Amino acid sequence: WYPYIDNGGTVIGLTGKDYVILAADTRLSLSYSIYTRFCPKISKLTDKCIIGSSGMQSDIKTLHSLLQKKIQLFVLEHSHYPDIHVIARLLCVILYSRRFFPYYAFNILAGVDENNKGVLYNYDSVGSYCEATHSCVGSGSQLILPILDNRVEQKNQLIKNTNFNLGDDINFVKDAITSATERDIYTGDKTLIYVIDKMGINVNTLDLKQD
Amino acid sequence: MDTLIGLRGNNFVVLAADTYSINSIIKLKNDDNTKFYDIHGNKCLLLGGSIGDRLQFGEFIRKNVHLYQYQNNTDMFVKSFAFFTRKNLAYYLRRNPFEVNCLIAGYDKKDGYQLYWCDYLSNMDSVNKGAHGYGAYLVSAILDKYYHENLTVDEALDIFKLCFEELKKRFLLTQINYELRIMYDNKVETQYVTV
Amino acid sequence: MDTLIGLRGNNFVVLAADTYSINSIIKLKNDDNTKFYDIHGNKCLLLGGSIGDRLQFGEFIRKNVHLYQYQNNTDMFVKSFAFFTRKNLAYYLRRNPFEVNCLIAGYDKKDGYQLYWCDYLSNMDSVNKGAHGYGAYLVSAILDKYYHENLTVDEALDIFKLCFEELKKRFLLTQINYELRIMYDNKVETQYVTV
Amino acid sequence: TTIIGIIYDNGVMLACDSRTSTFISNKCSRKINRINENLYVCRSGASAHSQKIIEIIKHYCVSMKNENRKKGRFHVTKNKYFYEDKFNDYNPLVENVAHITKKIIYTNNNFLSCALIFGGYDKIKKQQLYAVNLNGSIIEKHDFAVSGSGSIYIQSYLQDKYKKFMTKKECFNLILNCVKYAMHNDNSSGGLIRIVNITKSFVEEFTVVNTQMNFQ
Amino acid sequence: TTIIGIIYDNGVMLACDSRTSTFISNKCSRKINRINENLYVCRSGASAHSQKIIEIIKHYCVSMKNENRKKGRFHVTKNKYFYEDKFNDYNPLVENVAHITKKIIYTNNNFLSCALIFGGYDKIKKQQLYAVNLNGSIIEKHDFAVSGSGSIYIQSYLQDKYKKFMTKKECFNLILNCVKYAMHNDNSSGGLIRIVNITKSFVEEFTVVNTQMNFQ
Amino acid sequence: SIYNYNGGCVLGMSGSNCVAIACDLRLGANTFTTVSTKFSKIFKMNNNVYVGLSGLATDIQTLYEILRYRVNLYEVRQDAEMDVECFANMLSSILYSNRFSPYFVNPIVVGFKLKVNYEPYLTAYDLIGAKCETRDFVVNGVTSEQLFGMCESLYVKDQDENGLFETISQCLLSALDRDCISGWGAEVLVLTPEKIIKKKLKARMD
Amino acid sequence: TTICGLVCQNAVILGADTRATEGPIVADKNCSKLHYISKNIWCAGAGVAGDLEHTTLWLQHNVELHRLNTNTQPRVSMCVSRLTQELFKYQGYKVCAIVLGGVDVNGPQLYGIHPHGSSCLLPFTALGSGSLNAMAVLEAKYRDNMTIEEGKNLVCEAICAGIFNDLGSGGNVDICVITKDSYQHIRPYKEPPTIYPKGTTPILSEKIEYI
Amino acid sequence: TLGPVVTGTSVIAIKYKHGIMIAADRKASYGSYAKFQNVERIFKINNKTVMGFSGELADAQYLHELLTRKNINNLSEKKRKEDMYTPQHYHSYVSRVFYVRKNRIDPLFNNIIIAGINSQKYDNNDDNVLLYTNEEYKEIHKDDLYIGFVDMHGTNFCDDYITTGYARYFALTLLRDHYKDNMTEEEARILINECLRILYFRDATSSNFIQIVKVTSKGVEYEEPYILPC
Amino acid sequence: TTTLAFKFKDGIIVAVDSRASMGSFISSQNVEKIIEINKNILGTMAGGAADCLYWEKYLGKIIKIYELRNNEKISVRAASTILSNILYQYKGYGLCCGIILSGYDHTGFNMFYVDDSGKKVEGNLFSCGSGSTYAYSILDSAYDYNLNLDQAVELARNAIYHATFRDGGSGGKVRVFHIHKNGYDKIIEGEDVFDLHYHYTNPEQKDQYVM
Ligand SMILES: Cc1ccc(-c2csc(CNC(=O)[C@H]3CCCN(C(=O)COCCF)C3)n2)cn1
Repeated sequence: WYPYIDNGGTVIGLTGKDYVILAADTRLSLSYSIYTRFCPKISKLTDKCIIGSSGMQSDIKTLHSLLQKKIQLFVLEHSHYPDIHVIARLLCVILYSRRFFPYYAFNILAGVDENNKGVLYNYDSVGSYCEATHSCVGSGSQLILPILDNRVEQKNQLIKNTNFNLGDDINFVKDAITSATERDIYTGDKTLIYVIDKMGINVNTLDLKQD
Repeated sequence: MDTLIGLRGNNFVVLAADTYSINSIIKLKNDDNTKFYDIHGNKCLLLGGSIGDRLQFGEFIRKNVHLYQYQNNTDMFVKSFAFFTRKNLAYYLRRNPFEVNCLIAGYDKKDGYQLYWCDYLSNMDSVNKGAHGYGAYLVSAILDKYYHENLTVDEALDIFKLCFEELKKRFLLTQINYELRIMYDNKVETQYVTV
Repeated sequence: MDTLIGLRGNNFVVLAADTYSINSIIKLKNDDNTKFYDIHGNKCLLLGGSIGDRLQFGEFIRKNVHLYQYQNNTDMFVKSFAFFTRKNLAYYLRRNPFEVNCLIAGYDKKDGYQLYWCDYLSNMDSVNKGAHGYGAYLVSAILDKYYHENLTVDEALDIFKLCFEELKKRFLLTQINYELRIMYDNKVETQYVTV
Repeated sequence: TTIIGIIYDNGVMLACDSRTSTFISNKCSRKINRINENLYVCRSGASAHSQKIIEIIKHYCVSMKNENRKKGRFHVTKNKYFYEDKFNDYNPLVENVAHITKKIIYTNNNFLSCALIFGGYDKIKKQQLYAVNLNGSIIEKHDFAVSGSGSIYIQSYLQDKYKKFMTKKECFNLILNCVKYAMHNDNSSGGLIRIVNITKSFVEEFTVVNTQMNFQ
Repeated sequence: TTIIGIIYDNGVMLACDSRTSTFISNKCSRKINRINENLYVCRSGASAHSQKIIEIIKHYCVSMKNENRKKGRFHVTKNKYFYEDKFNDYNPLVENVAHITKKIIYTNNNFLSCALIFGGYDKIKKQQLYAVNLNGSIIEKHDFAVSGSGSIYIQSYLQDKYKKFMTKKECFNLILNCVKYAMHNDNSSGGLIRIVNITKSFVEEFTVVNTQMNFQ
Repeated sequence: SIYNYNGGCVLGMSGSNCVAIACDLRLGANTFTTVSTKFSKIFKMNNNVYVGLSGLATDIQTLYEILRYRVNLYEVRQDAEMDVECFANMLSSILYSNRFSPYFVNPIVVGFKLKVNYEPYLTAYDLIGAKCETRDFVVNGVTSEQLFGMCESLYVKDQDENGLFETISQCLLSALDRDCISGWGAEVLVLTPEKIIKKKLKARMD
Repeated sequence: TTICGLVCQNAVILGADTRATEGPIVADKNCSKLHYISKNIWCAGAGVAGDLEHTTLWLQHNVELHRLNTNTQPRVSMCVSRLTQELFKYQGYKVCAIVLGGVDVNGPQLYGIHPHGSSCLLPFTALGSGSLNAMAVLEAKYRDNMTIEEGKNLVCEAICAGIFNDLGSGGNVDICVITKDSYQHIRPYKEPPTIYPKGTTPILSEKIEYI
Repeated sequence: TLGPVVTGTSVIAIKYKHGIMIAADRKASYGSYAKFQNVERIFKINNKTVMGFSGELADAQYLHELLTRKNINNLSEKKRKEDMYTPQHYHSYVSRVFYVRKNRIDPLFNNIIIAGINSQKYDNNDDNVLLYTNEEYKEIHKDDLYIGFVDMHGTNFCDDYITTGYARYFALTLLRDHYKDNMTEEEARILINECLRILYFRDATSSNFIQIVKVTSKGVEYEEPYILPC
Repeated sequence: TTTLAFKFKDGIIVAVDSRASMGSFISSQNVEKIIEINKNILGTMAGGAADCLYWEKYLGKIIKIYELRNNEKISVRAASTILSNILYQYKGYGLCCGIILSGYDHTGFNMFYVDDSGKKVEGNLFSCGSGSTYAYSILDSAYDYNLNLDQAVELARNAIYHATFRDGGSGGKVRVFHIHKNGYDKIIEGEDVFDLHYHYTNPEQKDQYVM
């Protein structure tokens, strides 16, 4: 009996000067069939930090519940909310604790740190991670990461436009998730977009194709 | 395990190979003579891999090319020779494959000095500097760093000495004997470099 | 790939090993320091195998023997040392075993100069001349032909030079650097032989 | 699949279910195939293997029937056909067809997994049942033949209720009850029941819809 | 092996063959084991596994029966035995024993391949039949239970001949004919037939020598 | 894993009276050692028919030789150029003739159907000839997922030759920069009914 | 993929979706799966795309050759016979699950052909990954005598069920109505950016050739 | 449990105007052998929670015993009707069981549907709970109805209607095509019966002997098992 | 990954690339592979990124506790032994770590190579990763102990460039640190190798470079 299934779906993260966007679909599927058209992938950790994972849904949900448990215990013990960097090291350790029977869940930890700058950490199953200005996990990650590299980096364009705003980034993320839905069978249905800035977290919904 | 090196310039082309016949954990010889296959007309086929396959494939190619050059009374072009060799390697690839790595070198009036890199799977391409065998992993970069298109043959040989030194020091098999073909000035010269 | 050689006479014992530390197809070092383990009391453990296993087993044995020699305030006999080492290798033979080949050498007033040959399976025996590694297949016979019980140390070193020459010429790995321990006349000497 | 054949006083009755394949790819399949006007065969095993075997055997039967013709002159939904050949002059023998089928299946039995039940009537030995088994072994039955994953459940049942010289009506009842019990117990069998009755002069095909009521 | 259990008014009847193992290692093996004076069980599957399971369950049944005893006072070869307990005061319930058997078999169902049929009688549920299946799933039958490689052939047969309230005589005939047909068709079953009849007040044990005659 | 030995990627796109075919220039070995950087995967069959072959390098060369043989024979026997659609069908049949021992190649055919009207023609294949005709773009090679993302997000319909060049070059470069075993230079060919523009892009060599 | 077919009064209605997938990735958004065998015979396929396409071309051209030689309207029986012989000649390989519909002298005949060479005469069938959903719709709503319009509506609803419940199915809905006299192939029966600055991409060299 | 031996086939559950309606055929199989045809594959957990299973029968029975113990413990520590565990509680418990078994590579070979009513605000049945003996239906909002799916890997979620096994293909298509909010009992029965007819026709492991269970303002009602009309 | 370290007149030069990839897909090109163990010892990351990161941070923890306990700075030999001993306790579990611990202690400048197999090779020139062979070749061809800081930095940069150029799994940015008696300095925080190719091998930049 193989203990791993991949429930599909995509999470896209993108940081700005003082804001971070995490947009994830909600379809839950097995093989070629759909368990459901709405299973949220993004969990709130604290008012300035969220986590969105793709992989096997049960592992993702248990990992998110364990993170929330440990963060609340941290608050009750040390009497202050952890930073996104503290949460990032904590999640790295939690993941490596199962190094030999790993969670099948690639993760993106998004948030706004004390210095009010967008922070995006991307993780693989066994704990290896790095900070990033744009990330994507899930079935559509290989489709979407080049789009983010062509828009946010412009390494291969001499004429470069750099002034980005929150609205432009939100529309860009909507276009990226639309393309992922267009080309990835495991991506589709409603997508939730979380925007974290000084005022906190704002959640919006967008409808995607249903096929 | 058979280290082959090839370098091509504007006015030369140099092939090189360690001189070892191996049988199990024993050097049958330190003066191998089954890697280089001179082909009349300033052509050379440098072969790697198991000795029997080297002999069979090299002799097949050499006699076919000489048959062509005698029947037609003309010298086969180096590009035609290289692509004929790649064709013959690919034909056997799925029937009776010779596990042999190939460096086809030669000088021609049509295309100048030419060096072709081909692997046992028949993936062939024209190159300016190439390597075969585990030793490739320790010599290719050197060839990349110290190469320029206008090298003199002597500078090329000094680069080859650098490669041999790195193969003696860092390569697991402390290869010390090498044989070099140096096509240039309308002449093919054989050299033996120890250490 | 770790060639070990041991020779025992009436008035000496010589250990020898190539000084290569390897990692994949590259020599990490041409002067290793992880094969010989000098043990206070004119004892020496020459280990071959994998560097990690060599380090772990050799240091475990060395610290246990030194702990014994400090707690009891006495020098462990070479036979006791060798059989303790074989016992410890056999204990782990069936649980995370160390794949290490061992030559144990020493001198005592009770049994004189002593050489012991032990394989990774922990098959151990006292010998007059022994080898480990693929190089054994090319040196053992030499040791058999040129050995007599009354050899002087210098003759033993000339035999070792013969062995190193055959390892350079016929062994596929052209090993050229060797380190030698010479226990005789109450003193333990370290020698480095190139080529 | 469940295929059964029973010999009664004046004929032979073949019966089969119709379910094909835990997904029912076809719930109305033709397992009883009409090789000749007087000779039918029931299929079981691999559907492709059995269907190609039937095609080959129909080709051979056409050849045999054509060659036999001597020169000169001489002398519950039902469908009933009479034999065009009144005296069985050129209709190939049931045994001949069954044995050539056995030959074909045995020659290629390294990968042909097909079990067949031949029912028929010729003037030599009257009505006939043959069982061509999995690995290519033909056995001539004189009372009844069964095959398929569903016919194992009825074996004892059938053996209890069979009599030597059934009437047409009671033979029909027995074969229908056999197929119904086999369908009830076997998950791999089901659907409408197809029955063929072969006699001296005519063949009639019945189709039966069914339901198993028992207050055990 | 063939093990069957039928329920008639005023009792239950277990029956089994006695063949063990293409070599008949033991041609007379006791499959119906007496767990308690009012509670018997039929074994099938691995002989060692079932035998050890029966030993464990007998141990537990002895424990339960002893612990049940309240304080104070109150108020064709056959062998018949009345119950020592006239009112089922301390005799453990059939369901309890069957379910603890299911628990044991399920806990160790990675390697225990044992199929059991419990027949019994207690004052709560009268006569009971329980079937403990391969992985440790218990199903309470109210008409009959079957198991073994030989009981597949009789399924339809049994289903046709069972009646809701059979008499002792006709139930005995039915179960005997079932076992005989099963042994006739199944190569892995044979030998003398062992039947146990459990009732309100007594248990009978019959041994039957057999032969299957038919003119089909 | 066979396709990982050499890597490589080919990308076709269409605009208004123009069609672009681009490829990477790497020839690798054992999936990580870059042995050549001039290994072009685009071959010209005729002025109106180009093919891009990705996959095993030996299979690419063999298939190119076979295609050239067949096309030259057809054209000489007809005294006219092969039609692009006919070439696509022939390539499909050649691929499928080796269904069970195939050439490990994922070709794309690009060109113009002549009607004069020059309608862009694009089509992609798998190794056994299963072909998909597409109206905007076609991708083959190891970088297929990244290329599909690029042509999904960035494709604009009916672009002139400069717009098409910019879009296709950007798509190819951005896709390649996320691929380990494909890259080391990029070749781009823009055909218009009158001329061809061949450019080598300034790409990463990682 | 989702292909279906059914027999209505004096006609056969085939339907199919328009998606091809290179595994998780949508490789084609408007693929055509209804294949013309002859004027009165059409087929749809699921499985190895090359196998389906080339087997269909072979069958089409052989049927045209037979029609030319015998001057007789092709027969669905002949098509299924040739297809079964070809599929059986290969011991299972060359996987092609085919819905073959037509109208001949014997009325409207629909066949389902298994990759191993088995055929089945059917009133309605579905094949592909979304086959079970199409079968659900057909079973639920199919009836013996239906008009061409009713058959088209049923086919469209079944294909839409497959599209919106199977991850391997999507795109448009192609349908074809074949009658003894002609066919109509409704290809789109139902249908449920950045411009870079000129000169932004650097080059190393440029060559201009005029044809 | 290396694999399934005695298997139960599809289970369907939906929300209708008056509560939860869960259907399952009463058949168990032994491979292709329809060995048992009167099996109870829907289990009542408590007055407001019921359980349906597909797959191995032994594992389903073990899980049912676990949930029975949990219900008895809850009743033992219960003081007011709000202390009774809700269907969501039992769904989370079953999910945790399946996850912990997934981490031990000893899974239960089942797909589980835990359905019921989450609110004590629509009745007073749990003020005096009766375990051994059994007005009009009160309209229940669809938010107060819970239907949760769990699979072998622990994939847990909830929806307005859930299906298991072959129903996830055949029945689910009809449910998504036709299901609507605030359905009457008549309509719910019609829809479920159409789904079960399709399953009977296309699922070799399905039976036409059905069991319908309703969880409503008046507790859990087990209907009379019936053969499918036509 | 391609990491290297070499000992020279003025201390130690450590150089790395910054690419992390998952098979053939480049997941990141901004990875920090030179991890600070303590103020004087640096380590590199080759192989399993999660394993190397977690175990090097764990070694840092052990070292910090040791320094607090004994009021002394640990030596490179001791830390390398601790790491090798810990990595050996996990022999057979599939840890893939190639690390070079280079630092300065009371015994001078030290450099050790430790891999997951338990190796503890001490030397003065090491390289790890898929591009280690090219780095060794370039370094050996031009290594001199009396190189000036600038010359050593140029040599390290060129070696890293060539490794990234010939190796698929290496690339991104070159980072070069200098370890001296009073810590370490980021001589090159990060330099994209795209510029290095057109500085070293193809400076004229008028045609494609031919290998
Ligand atoms: C050191 C380091 C560097 C990068 C990352 C990292 C983690 S994520 C990411 C950016 N994204 C990807 O690399 C995707 C590439 C394809 C495979 N990916 C999947 O998510 C597919 O798996 C589905 C369920 F998990 C990830 N970089 C982690 N540490």
